[PDB]
Amino acid sequence: SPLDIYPKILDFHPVTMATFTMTLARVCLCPMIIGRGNDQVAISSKFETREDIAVIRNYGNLLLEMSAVVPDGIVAFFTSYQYMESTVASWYEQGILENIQRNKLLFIETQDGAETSVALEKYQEACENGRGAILLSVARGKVSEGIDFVHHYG
Amino acid sequence: KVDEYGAKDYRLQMPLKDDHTSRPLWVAPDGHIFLEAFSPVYKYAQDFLVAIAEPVCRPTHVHEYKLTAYSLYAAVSVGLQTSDITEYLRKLSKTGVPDGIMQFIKLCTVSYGKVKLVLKHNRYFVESCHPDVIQHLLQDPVIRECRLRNSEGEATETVSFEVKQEMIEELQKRCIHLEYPLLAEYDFRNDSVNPDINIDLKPTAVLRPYQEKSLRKMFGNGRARSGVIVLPCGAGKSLVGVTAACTVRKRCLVLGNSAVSVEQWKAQFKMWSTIDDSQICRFTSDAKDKPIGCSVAISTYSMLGHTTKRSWEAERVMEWLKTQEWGLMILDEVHTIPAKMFRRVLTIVQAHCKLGLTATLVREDDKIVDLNFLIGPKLYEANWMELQNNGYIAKVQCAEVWCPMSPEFYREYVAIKTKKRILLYTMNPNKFRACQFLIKFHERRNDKIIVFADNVFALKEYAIRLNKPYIYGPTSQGERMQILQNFKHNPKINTIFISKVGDTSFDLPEANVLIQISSHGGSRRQEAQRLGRVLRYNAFFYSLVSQDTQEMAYSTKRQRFLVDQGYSFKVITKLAGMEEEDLAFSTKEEQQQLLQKVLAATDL
Amino acid sequence: TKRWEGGYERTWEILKEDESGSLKATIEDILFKAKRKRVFEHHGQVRLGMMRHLYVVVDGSRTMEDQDLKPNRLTCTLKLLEYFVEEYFDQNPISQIGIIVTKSKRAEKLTELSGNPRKHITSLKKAVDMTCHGEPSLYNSLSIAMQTLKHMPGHTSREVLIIFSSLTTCDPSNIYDLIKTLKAAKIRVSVIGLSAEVRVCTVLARETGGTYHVILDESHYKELLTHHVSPPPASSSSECSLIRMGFPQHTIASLSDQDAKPSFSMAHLDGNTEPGLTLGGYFCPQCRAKYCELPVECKICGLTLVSAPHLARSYHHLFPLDAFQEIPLEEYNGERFCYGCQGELKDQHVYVCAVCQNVFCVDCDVFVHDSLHCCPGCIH
Ligand SMILES: [Zn+2]
Ligand SMILES: [Zn+2]
Ligand SMILES: [Zn+2]
Repeated sequence: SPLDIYPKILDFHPVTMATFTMTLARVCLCPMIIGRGNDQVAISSKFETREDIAVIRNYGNLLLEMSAVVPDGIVAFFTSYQYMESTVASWYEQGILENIQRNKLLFIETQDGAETSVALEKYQEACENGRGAILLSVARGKVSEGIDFVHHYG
Repeated sequence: KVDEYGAKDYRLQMPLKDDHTSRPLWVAPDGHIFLEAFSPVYKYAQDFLVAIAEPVCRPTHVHEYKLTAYSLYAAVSVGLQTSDITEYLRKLSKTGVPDGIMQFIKLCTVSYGKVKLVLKHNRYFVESCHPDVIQHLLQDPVIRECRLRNSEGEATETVSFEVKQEMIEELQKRCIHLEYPLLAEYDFRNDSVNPDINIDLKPTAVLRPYQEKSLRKMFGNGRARSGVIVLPCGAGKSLVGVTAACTVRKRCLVLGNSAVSVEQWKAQFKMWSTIDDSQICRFTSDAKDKPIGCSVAISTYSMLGHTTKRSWEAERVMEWLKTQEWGLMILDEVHTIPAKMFRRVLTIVQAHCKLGLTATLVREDDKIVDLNFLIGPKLYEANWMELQNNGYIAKVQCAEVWCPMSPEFYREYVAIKTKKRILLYTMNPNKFRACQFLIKFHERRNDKIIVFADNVFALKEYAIRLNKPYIYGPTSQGERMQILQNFKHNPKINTIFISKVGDTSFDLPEANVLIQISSHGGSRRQEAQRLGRVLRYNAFFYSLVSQDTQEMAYSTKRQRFLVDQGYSFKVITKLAGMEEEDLAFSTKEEQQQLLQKVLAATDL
Repeated sequence: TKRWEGGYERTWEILKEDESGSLKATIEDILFKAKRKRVFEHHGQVRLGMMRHLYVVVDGSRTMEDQDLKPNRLTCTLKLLEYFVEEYFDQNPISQIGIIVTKSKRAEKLTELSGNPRKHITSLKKAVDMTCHGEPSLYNSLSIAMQTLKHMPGHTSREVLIIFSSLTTCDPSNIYDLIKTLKAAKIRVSVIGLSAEVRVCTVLARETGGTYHVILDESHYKELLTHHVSPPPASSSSECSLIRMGFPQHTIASLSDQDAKPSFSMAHLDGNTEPGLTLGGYFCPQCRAKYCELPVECKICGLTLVSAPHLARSYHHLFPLDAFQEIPLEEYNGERFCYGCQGELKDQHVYVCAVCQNVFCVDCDVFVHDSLHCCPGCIH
């Protein structure tokens, strides 16, 4: 997206500055940015609010009521493994993660290659049928770029 | 001519009623056409009359059209010639054409192509096939100022001369007074001077047959001429503009009224034209998507005609934009073109074809006549009755239900006259109860409701009383957008209040019920636009007025456009189940308490 | 180029005058052409059919409590299902409908597979006040449907309709094996979802040969149900398929005769209230069992009781009426009175049947081809 930073990050002399946007018969993607939750409190992943209870509750509620509208797989990305585990621990502490569990299966990506592979395989086989599943991972992980979520997956 | 009963009688003028009734048409000596809809040849007669005259009323049975000089200019612009139109008018007359119409038609059609106005190399020229007319108009003092420096004879080939670009409006106004109307024909098929762009609409945006007629009439003999196309907002209007831009295949300029209409036009182009985002640019000082070097540019009024100092980036963009020709300059909401600053916008830019689109051509101050020469003649006028008969336009059941004035309000209404009575009939307790009853009834059946209401001061206590969302109008940009966005896809909330903000072309979602209270004085345009926000008995809209007040006369005088369009306003005097449930202002205590707060304005 | 960028259409060139008044002939021709706007077929689609044992699966999970369709999904679904059952039994004489409700990872057979319309509607009305809990189980519902339809005769078209509101299903075992078994059983499965597209439903519909659709609104829901109403096309000849069914005459009883014999109805005997001991009704041709409603399979001897007019109403498709030969009035050298309406023949065209060579006017020809479906002359 920024065509002015790559030519200066590395010594480069571009002559193109060209971008292309795909078009189809219908809008295939619906990006949207969710700000404050139902409590009118920001859900920003701020460092000073990582341990805040309100933001974790809002994240859990969003993942719950979102899991009941989009079927067969949702791929969620967190900032880091520490934040991801601290969030899922808080969700388990409250009686909220069970509501997400009874809708979709929860699979956690770890650093183990074999464990990650088997988790991905079971997530795929659960999304093949109508059970549906949630794949929680990190943006800066080997699973972010190692797989492609083709249609009907995520 | 005779006034035995006060009626202009022309029985003796047109006796040609040979045999016998098969022609569903009547002519008038001065000028008028009456058409019988209940005839087997109705469609052919409609196709013939639309191409030659503009309608004046289209009820269910007897249509009435009017003959004007501009209508005949448009008719002769198409391949129709004088002999064909005269012989077909005589063919379907059933009474004989009076010898006052043939002469008028001949005079109008003789001087059509004598004088043309052309744009070349950013230079305006006037070309005449017959050299004599140049000397004929040479003696006119106003025309002499157009030439600079005096434009000796511009000896080319056909006699032409240059005219002042900023004074093109004055010569256009004078030419019709000289019975030598100018024409704006752009032969886009063979230019070889313009860098024609690669725009091409996708072959999946099908168009209804009524749009086909307007498009075909725009391009009669392979050339595009300036004109006005009137289509309802619910109907497909932007699609016609996109198709016209694609067919012209030249650099397009789109002008809107609001800063959000440019986004609407950009979305329409992205939906039905297959053009990359690099070429499409919006010039409204909001994102500045490099408007320099663009194929199609979309902007709005009030910025191309700034009378003050302009922004540096905006100044450079305007300087770039005023240095090249434009193909098919598209104007939206053309009805409010004849303004003090909007007219010069036409003269501040140079374009070959000026295509104007609107849904409500009605306007006060009789400035619509100026639009005939500002842009061009009225090309197409959609028949709303037959449009909704096809089912593609919602059959809205128009209603005009009034409420009596409460005694606690009528004494103050008749006591005050210094313009302070506007709030009085606006805040009528009976009208409030009727509006609340309608809102509750239509919410109980899950119908989307849009409530228009001017006088935002009254709208405050009108909306906070029911605890329902309202648009004050200068609230923000984000708040209005999110309110309108959650209005449609939410069963919990399905009713909103609008204060004169919805009186233009916006992206309001589909609604079935419209309730307008205390609208403007006599703006037929405003009511027509509000009716246009509902159609897209599928739907029905109500208008609430107060009896024995100026609102009665206002509503009567502002519905004359829709009755000409064919709509009928049923009068409702009683509401079923008014006392069935509890409504606000049930007792006299709060009704009389309302008097203090409604008289508390005292804006002196 | 573009179609609209060429020459402007002049539709008014059709009318012409040669005698200063010939427009009457033109408008008469237009009026004559206005008629005959139909294809002489009320349906124009499938001209035959086949016996269908259709099973309707209804979700009973918490997602049915959603208010997307007023008042909630369950009520609108049940109302449209009642309408669908009525229309389906109207357009299918010897078809059967079963109803299964999925709830709390289990499937309950709400109504047995039968042809009685009243029983299904009564069960649906009773089910309005059910409790929506748990999650649906497609595996159990499909297993029950397959078990019921496993023993059905091959000539019957076995169809299963699933109305899937929830996006999640709990399967006690693998579902693709069940889909393969259904494919081996030649069972057609169609799914009409409510929220969004689900992969398993699409795969099931594609493999079983059915159609998968997603509801946009209540009108689209009704359109999809109406599309599902129509029977599938049937082969010319499959097997020795027949069925032993009776035609119970509606014999009422009057006290004037000595054979005034009251009898309790078999259907009414199972009700909590006192069964209607009416004078008479429909007596079974085999075991003289009394029934009040038709078509109802006999409880005692197992015979199927059907109404002959219902079966006969579709017989015109088997023998469609041939289109009559259009002949101008001048060229016909015979009587100038219509054989059907006895009216004088003044139209420019006269229609003559190929069999009996009679004369029918435009109105009578349209009436015969659209409603009567039989030539009056051929009857004689
Ligand atoms: Zn029996
Ligand atoms: Zn007849
Ligand atoms: Zn016959």
